[PDB]
Order: sequence, then C-alpha cells, then structure tokens
Amino acid sequence: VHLTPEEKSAVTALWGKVNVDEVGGEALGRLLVVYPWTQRFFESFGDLSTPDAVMGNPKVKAHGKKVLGAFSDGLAHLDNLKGTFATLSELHCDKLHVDPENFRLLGNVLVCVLAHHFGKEFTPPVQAAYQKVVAGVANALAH
Amino acid sequence: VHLTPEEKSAVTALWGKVNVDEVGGEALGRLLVVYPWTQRFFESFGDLSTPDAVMGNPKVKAHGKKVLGAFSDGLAHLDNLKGTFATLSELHCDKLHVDPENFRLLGNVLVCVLAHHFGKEFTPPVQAAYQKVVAGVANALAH
Amino acid sequence: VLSPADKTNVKAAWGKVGAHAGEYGAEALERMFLSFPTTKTYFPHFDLSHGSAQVKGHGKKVADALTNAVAHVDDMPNALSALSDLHAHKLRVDPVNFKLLSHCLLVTLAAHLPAEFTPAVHASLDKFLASVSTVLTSKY
Amino acid sequence: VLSPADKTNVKAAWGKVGAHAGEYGAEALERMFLSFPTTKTYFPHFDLSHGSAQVKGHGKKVADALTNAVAHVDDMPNALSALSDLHAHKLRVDPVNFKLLSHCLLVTLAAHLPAEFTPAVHASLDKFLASVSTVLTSKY
Ligand code: HEM
Ligand code: HEM
Ligand code: HEM
Ligand code: HEM
Repeated sequence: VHLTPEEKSAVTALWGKVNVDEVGGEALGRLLVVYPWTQRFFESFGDLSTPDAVMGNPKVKAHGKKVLGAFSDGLAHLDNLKGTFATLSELHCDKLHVDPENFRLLGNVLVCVLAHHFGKEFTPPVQAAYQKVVAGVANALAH
Repeated sequence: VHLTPEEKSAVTALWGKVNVDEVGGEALGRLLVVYPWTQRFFESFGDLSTPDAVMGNPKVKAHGKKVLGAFSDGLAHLDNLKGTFATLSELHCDKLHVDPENFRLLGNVLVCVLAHHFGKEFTPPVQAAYQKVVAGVANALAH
Repeated sequence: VLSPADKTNVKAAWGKVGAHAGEYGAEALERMFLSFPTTKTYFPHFDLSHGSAQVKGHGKKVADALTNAVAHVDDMPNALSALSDLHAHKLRVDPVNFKLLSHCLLVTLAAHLPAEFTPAVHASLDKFLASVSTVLTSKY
Repeated sequence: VLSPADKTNVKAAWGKVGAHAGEYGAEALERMFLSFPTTKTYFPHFDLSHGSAQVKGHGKKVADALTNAVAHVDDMPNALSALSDLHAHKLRVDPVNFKLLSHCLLVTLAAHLPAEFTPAVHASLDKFLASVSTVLTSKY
C-alpha cells in the first residue's frame, strides 16, 4: 500500500504504542459480537453466547494475538502485502472458506478498536492512513 | 481469469452468437432501471425517468455498445485483464468516481441479460464460466 | 419496502412460474453451487451433484417458501419467522450468500421466462428477493 | 427490528454524546472525506477543508437528524421520510457511502466515549446506524 512518508511515520508510531496481547483479542471479540454469523468459524473455541463470554474467552484472546501478529508482519512489509499474505490467503480461502467481506469487517473493527484505545491521538489523518493499510491487508488476504 | 479449455471454448462460442449493439444497451438500461442511483453518472444522456424511457434512449444504447465492446476486448485477452483494463480503470476511478461494487452489479446484470437472451443454452456451467470472467473484468476495472 | 406496481409484477411473474417452482429452485441451487462453490460448505452432508434428489427436494422447499412469501407479501417478517430463526440463529449464513442465491434465482427466471422478464419485472423481482433476504437475515 | 436492550444502549450512548453531537457529526464527516475521498464528489460546492464552517453546519444537521432518529426510534421510516426522499430521489447516493459514514460515526464515538463504547454498545450503535441507512436508502 502506497503511503506518504508522514503517513508511514504516523502509522508506525501509533503501532509501537499498541499492546499486542490486548488489541487483537478485543478486535476478534468485537467482530464476533457485532457480526454474529462469524461465530460459525470459531464454534470450536467454546462458549460464545453472550458478549461477556466472548470477550472473556482465552481462545479468542490467543487467536486475536496471532491475527494482530499477522497484521504487524504485514505492516512491516507494506510494499509486499500480496507476498506476505499468500500462505494466509490460501489458508483462509481453500480450507476455512471465509468471505473476503469479512476481512474488511475485521479491519474496520480493528480501526474502531484503535480509536477506542487512543482517543484524540487517533486523528482523522491517522485514521485515513490506517484505513488504507487495513484495506490493503484485506485485499491481500482476499487474493 | 483462469478457465478450463472447455470453459473458454464454451464462453467464446456463446459470445460469437451475441449481438453487440442490442446486448450492451440492454445491460446498461437494466442497470439504470434496477439500481436507480447509477443514473447520477448518466444525467447528461437525457430522459431516464421511466424504464421505457431508459430502454428507448439512443445514448444509453450507444454507450452500452461501447461497454460491450470493452467486454469483448477483455474476453479476447483473458490472461491480461489488468493490463487491457488499465486506461478504463483510470477513467472510471480518477475522473468518474464510480464505486467498484457497481462494476459487479453491471456484470451480474449482463449475466442476467445473457440468460434472458440464450434461454436453455445458458447452462449452469456456462453461467459459472461467465461469472468468473465478469468478476475478473470487475476486479481489473477496480484496480 | 415494495410498491403495489412491483407487487403486481412479482405476483404475475411467480404465478407464471407456477408448477415449475421446485424445478426452478433446484436449478437455482445448482447454479449457486457451481458458480459460488463456497456456498457448498453449508451443505456438507448433501449430494450436490447434477440431478441430485437431495438438491431437488431442497429446491422444492425453497420454492415453496418463496411461494408463501409471494402469497404473504404484506406480512413476510412474521410469515418467514421460523426461517429467519433457522438461517440466522442456527445456520449462521453470511448475507452475501443470500445475495448470491437471489442472483441465481434471477438468472433461472430470466432463462425460463424470456417474455415475462421485462426490465420492470426484473427490478420488481430484485426488490422482492432483497426483501426476502432482509427478512431472513434479521436477528430477534 | 431493534432489540429493547439495544434500544436502551443507543439512547444512553447518544444521551452521553449530548451537546457534543454537532462537533461529532462534523468530525465524522471530516473523517469520511479524508478516508473515502470519493464521498467528496457529493459536495462539489462545499469547502471541505479542516475547520470549515460549511462542514461544521452540515455535521450539525446530520447530528440533529440522528438525535431525532434516536428520539423516534420506534417510527424512523416516517420520521426520516423527507430525508429518504432527498437522499434517494434527489441526491442519488450510493448505499456504500451510507456504510462508510456509519463506520466513521462509530470511529468518532469510540474516540470520544471510551468507557461508553463497550462491545454491547458498539453492536447496538452499529445496528442502529444500519437501520438509519436502510431507511434513508429505501425508495418509495
Ligand atoms: C482480516 C485480516 C485477518 C488476518 C490478518 C488473519 C490472520 C490469521 C492468522 C495469522 C491465522 C493463523 C492461525 C494459525 O495458523 O493457527 C488465522 C487463522 C484463522 N482465521 Fe484469520 N485473519 C483475518 C481474518 C479472518 C476473518 C475475518 C475470519 C472469520 C470471519 C477468520 C477466521 C480464521 C480462522 C477460523 C482461523 C483458524 C483458527 C482455528 O482453526 O482455530 N480470519 N487468521
Ligand atoms: C465491467 C464494468 C464496466 C465496463 C467494462 C465499462 C466500460 C466503459 C467504456 C468502454 C467506456 C467508454 C470510455 C470512453 O468512451 O473513453 C465507459 C465510460 C463510462 N462508464 Fe463504464 N464500464 C463499466 C461499468 C460502469 C458502471 C457500473 C458505471 C456507473 C454506475 C459506469 C459509468 C461510466 C460513465 C459515466 C462513462 C462515461 C460516459 C460519458 O461520459 O458519456 N461504467 N465505461
Ligand atoms: C430466498 C432465500 C432462501 C430461502 C427461501 C430458503 C428457504 C429454506 C427452507 C424452506 C429450508 C428448509 C427449512 C425446513 O424444512 O424447516 C431451508 C434450509 C436451509 N437453508 Fe435456506 N433458504 C434461502 C437461502 C439460503 C442460503 C443463501 C443458504 C446458504 C448459502 C441457505 C442454507 C440453508 C441450509 C444449510 C438449510 C438446511 C437444510 C438441511 O440441512 O437439510 N439458505 N432454507
Ligand atoms: C447516514 C446518516 C445520514 C444522515 C443522518 C444525513 C442527514 C442529512 C441532513 C439532515 C441533511 C440536510 C437536509 C436538509 O437540511 O433539508 C443532509 C443533506 C445532504 N446529505 Fe446526508 N445524511 C446521512 C448520510 C449521507 C451520506 C452518506 C452522504 C454522501 C456520501 C450524504 C450526502 C448529503 C448531501 C450531498 C446533502 C446535501 C447538502 C447540501 O447540498 O447542502 N448524506 N443529510
């Protein structure tokens, strides 16, 4: 994804202050709560009935950390998103059968989680830069 | 767009029996009727109030002829769609500001027009091959 | 949110569909399976081959549900409540799949009713199928 | 259909928004313009720069419409009928843009009400904004 030098610098600086363990689980849990049809892919995680049970699920927390680790790996390689996400794209398409629209839903949920965590520091320019990175990761995963 | 040899042979044979002037205007007119927000782009063409006015519009017919010519050009180059659809992608993005979802809507409308024209000859395998070509043209235009 | 004109269009088109409803539903399901293979993952226990009796019976059920929706067009949300509960709460179907099935139903209708598939009837049927999908994707 | 619990959450979230609604609407519009520049084509006569009084007034109008929708959550379709006619028949706005504005509104609400933006409130607000977008895109 092409970003200006200011956009890339802002994206990396906000990312450094991200807590890897907390943010990804919160985005995965909020995806599962807001879009309840996504629980079809995670019914093996255990109890996902109430939002309080979804956000208190260690499996959801651990999977979210792996999803955020993948997001960080994509962020470190913004010029080769289609290359860093090839194996994950194959995994999500051929064996899991996940629609590409759900990747965009998860990216928007992650943007909301970042806004919730950073408040006024999540300026509209930072949000625009993160929207483009999230769309690029979704497009790379959808290939 | 990757297709089997049988898929490519079936797609080309159905395309040979397509009437270039009639099919594209019918797909453009049906797009304008079924999805009325698309007339924002075609306001210059003229009266588009009723479906009868839309389908009896010479500007709509001529533009549909152009669009179907582009579709045929993409069909003749199915292995380089992103290359043949680069100038059109730039035109539809930078100057016209058309959403990529509308390309998929138009492709589905074209598939319906082909089914309506060819009847029982439009078998489910032919439809599947044509859906893949239509998605590839939409992805190439959305680049 | 449908109008009396498109309601009349839908009633006429589905009445002309008539007794071919189950066959048309099976054909639409076959088209969806062939064109969008991801939708096959919702039917892991089915035989999804051509001429399959399981797909034929399911298409009959879907066509009967659509016929009931046409007959109860003014009260679809409470006419399709059990189906809404099944598809949303139990099956957890992505709404994109509802869009895909509506498209394949439209393609079958176009291929089988050339004269009936005018642009006005096409728009009416698109709106009716969108209404059905909206009802079936609502969680209570 | 909007759940009574989701309805209570939306009223508490928007009541806590309170008098900051016009600024939140203007900031959401700014976010939409910045992240989705294709939406700026609907405002060709506007000054869409940062701190623009035109965007500030439009955000005030959008926030007042959302406040009225919250106050009339039971009867949004006829509480927002003039807005539906304006957006669908006159402006011809793509529904994808309604989705984008709803997302930017959610982002503004998250950035301004951290404690209030629980996952349950987030889901309630997402579905309330989806219902508003559905009403505004309904053509009749
Ligand atoms: C949008 C960006 C996404 C990224 C970067 C991402 C990342 C990942 C990663 C790194 C894994 C590896 C887990 C492993 O190998 O054990 C994974 C697995 C998985 N992903 Fe995603 N994911 C994304 C979106 C989604 C969405 C939207 C869904 C479902 C709606 C989903 C469903 C799954 C499932 C079910 C697994 C396997 C988990 C299991 O079997 O326990 N992913 N994902
Ligand atoms: C696969 C989808 C599409 C293809 C292959 C296609 C192809 C074309 C072609 C060949 C032209 C003529 C370019 C020229 O004359 O230089 C054109 C122009 C145009 N297209 Fe499309 N198009 C597609 C989808 C759409 C959609 C969905 C819309 C609107 C909703 C749209 C709006 C326009 C407009 C407004 C013009 C310019 C017409 C004018 O200025 O009079 N196109 N497109
Ligand atoms: C207009 C749209 C649809 C209609 C009218 C419809 C109708 C029906 C009906 C009548 C049944 C049988 C329920 C019963 O016998 O109690 C059923 C079941 C089912 N439907 Fe749908 N459906 C629609 C869309 C979809 C879509 C898009 C999918 C998946 C992509 C889907 C997946 C299923 C599944 C998996 C079952 C269970 C069948 C079984 O396990 O035996 N449905 N539907
Ligand atoms: C999603 C919730 C929305 C609400 C509550 C809303 C509300 C409003 C209101 C109250 C007005 C002023 C009408 C009047 O004063 O008579 C307006 C006008 C307008 N809206 Fe929206 N709107 C929404 C979505 C959108 C979106 C997504 C777009 C475009 C991307 C849009 C484009 C416009 C335009 C172009 C105007 C005309 C303003 C002018 O020309 O001065 N609206 N809207």
